[PDB]
Amino acid sequence: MKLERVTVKNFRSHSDTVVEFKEGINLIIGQNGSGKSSLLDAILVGLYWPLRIKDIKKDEFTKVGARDTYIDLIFEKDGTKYRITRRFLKGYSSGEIHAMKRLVGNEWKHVTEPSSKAISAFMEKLIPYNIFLNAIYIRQGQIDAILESDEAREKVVREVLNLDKFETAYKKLSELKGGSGGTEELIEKVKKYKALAREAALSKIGELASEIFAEFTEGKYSEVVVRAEENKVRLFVVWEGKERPLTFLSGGERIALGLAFRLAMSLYLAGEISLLILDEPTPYLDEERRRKLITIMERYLKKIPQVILVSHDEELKDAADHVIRISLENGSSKVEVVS
Amino acid sequence: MKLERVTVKNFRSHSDTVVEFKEGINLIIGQNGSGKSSLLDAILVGLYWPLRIKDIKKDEFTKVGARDTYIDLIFEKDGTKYRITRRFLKGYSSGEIHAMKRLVGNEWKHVTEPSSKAISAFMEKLIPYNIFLNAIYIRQGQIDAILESDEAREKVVREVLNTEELIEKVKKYKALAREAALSKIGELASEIFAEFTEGKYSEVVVRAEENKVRLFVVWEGKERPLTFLSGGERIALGLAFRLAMSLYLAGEISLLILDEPTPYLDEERRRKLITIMERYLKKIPQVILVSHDEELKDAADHVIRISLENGSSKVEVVS
Ligand SMILES: Nc1ncnc2c1ncn2[C@@H]1O[C@H](COP(=O)(O)OP(=O)(O)NP(=O)(O)O)[C@@H](O)[C@H]1O
Ligand SMILES: Nc1ncnc2c1ncn2[C@@H]1O[C@H](COP(=O)(O)OP(=O)(O)NP(=O)(O)O)[C@@H](O)[C@H]1O
Ligand SMILES: [Mg+2]
Ligand SMILES: [Mg+2]
Repeated sequence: MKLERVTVKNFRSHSDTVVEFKEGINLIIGQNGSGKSSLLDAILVGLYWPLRIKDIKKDEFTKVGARDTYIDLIFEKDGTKYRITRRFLKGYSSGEIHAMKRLVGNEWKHVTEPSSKAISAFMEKLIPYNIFLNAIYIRQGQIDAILESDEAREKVVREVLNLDKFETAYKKLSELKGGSGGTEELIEKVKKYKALAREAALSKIGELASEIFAEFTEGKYSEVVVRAEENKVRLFVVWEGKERPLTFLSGGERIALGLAFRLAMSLYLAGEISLLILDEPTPYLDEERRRKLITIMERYLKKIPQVILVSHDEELKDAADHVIRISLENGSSKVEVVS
Repeated sequence: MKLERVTVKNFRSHSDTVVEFKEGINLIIGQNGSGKSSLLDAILVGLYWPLRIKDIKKDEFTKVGARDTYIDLIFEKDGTKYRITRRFLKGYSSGEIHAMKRLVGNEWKHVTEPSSKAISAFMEKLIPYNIFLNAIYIRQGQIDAILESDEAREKVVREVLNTEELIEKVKKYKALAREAALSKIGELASEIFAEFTEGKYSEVVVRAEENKVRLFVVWEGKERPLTFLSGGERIALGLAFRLAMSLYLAGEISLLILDEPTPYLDEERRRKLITIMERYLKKIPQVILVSHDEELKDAADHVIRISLENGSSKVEVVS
């Protein structure tokens, strides 16, 4: 998956903004209240409306003084370039218009009926909503969300592992029944092989998270243990040779672990999904940890085909591949392409 | 309320720590993983055990390698000096000792039966737990908690604030006292938030409605909902409202403990925080501030440094 162009009119601080995204680390740099998250949430609205997210509401997100909100997103997936267009009318949801098209040669052509329902169904088939919200787009303040519960984590992990190319093949063979030694034996074989493949994926996620978290904490925590048990995915950190629960960590260490785990999932998915969007990675991190973040950008974020990073921290500029500066001018966001 | 001395043995990273708190801004500076929040949570445990907070578990907070945890707190309230002492023994219960005493004449005297239940009951009457957690000690990550719920805000405020036709006039004075209290908090919050945001938001509106306390920010002359704010702005508003509440109660409570005020703040807002420490935090008789941000040392009255050496917190008194 690759975002190419985002056009936004009258969404929060954005009156008329166009952003071209590219390969590599795209950094959006801006002060508090400049329009960074507004841009990222417009992308989320563009892709997945209707949302049932409490802090995102149409009546609220229309720019003050305007009546009409417009979002136009162009992205690539599996070789096909897609375009989704949405228009919202403030306080009057009957002028609301939605469209999703694909690029056929030189022409944009409808890929489904121009309706929220049809577009939603199509998008869900392209990239499941739960995968996007919990493994691709990490909203401001949600870095440690995947640490807080054996509910959201188990679900996203299971759904992430479900993206494996052989998953549907496994499930099918599991359905046949001849009551024969051949059928039973084969289904048992498939079930075992699938379980081992998952365990390997989870081990690989644990390996990556361990390497990143050890780098982050200068070896203070020697491993991040990721263990599937029944309907749970357990997470531990190893300190002085033994597994400890996540409450062992400090507030800053928790952010560091969240980043480690997010990155590890994105790296495991670098081929299948290939996109990470991260909004303000520095909260609670001390000076040393922010420095390590730059190192981890160089060594890990560079290994994900497309990354969109948003921050107020100027020191991250040097580690990005493309820099866009956003600022608030006359009550409207202004976007400047630096790199 | 004033904190005087906290003594901690084998609590998280603390093998053996003593900290003396004083009047004014007490800043504890330390890196990630050094022992700052551990110290503050030990104070919470010391005062209000048993707690039913998910991330604070007796079986977990005993320092690794050790068996016995000890917390000893000295504090003043309403002119009386109190000492609470707790000893925990991991895995077991009946071996534990809890005591609370007051300075009568020369020596410490039990205020109640030396038991968790009796002490809990006494502490609740002296300083209700809900007031301590919601208005006095703001835990790491909780700065904006008070921004979340009209009804939750209502409860905190409610607790922190408190012939045949004579019943009609009773409700009148009550709603008037309430509205005046809210107006003052609003005024204080507005002043602080406006300074914090360089006048981007001209006012913070704190409005009484039945069962609720509504919160709005004024932008370009109109009230907007809290969702209008950016992430960093929300932190600044949380700080403004917390400070406003502490300032309103400076004569009754007089203590504020804040853990890591700088998350999500940009460089400009972090510099502004220092100005706000100088102008407002210093109006609160005792403040305990802990942070990894060295820049904050500027406006502190007393500075303590904490660092982790060979697996244990070490406290250094700088000033
Ligand atoms: N409906 C609206 N109309 C006009 N402006 C709005 C509207 N809603 C929100 N805003 C403003 O949009 C600004 C930017 O919000 P946001 O994009 O979340 O900030 P940010 O760049 O992500 N900064 P931060 O997270 O604090 O570092 C806010 O400061 C609001 O003042
Ligand atoms: N039972 C324990 N025994 C020994 N060490 C522990 C124990 N529990 C937690 N720790 C350690 O205590 C350290 C300090 O935690 P904490 O006091 O929360 O950090 P902090 O100083 O507040 N830093 P931060 O919030 O990240 O800026 C942690 O980093 C853990 O390694
Ligand atoms: Mg933001
Ligand atoms: Mg802390």
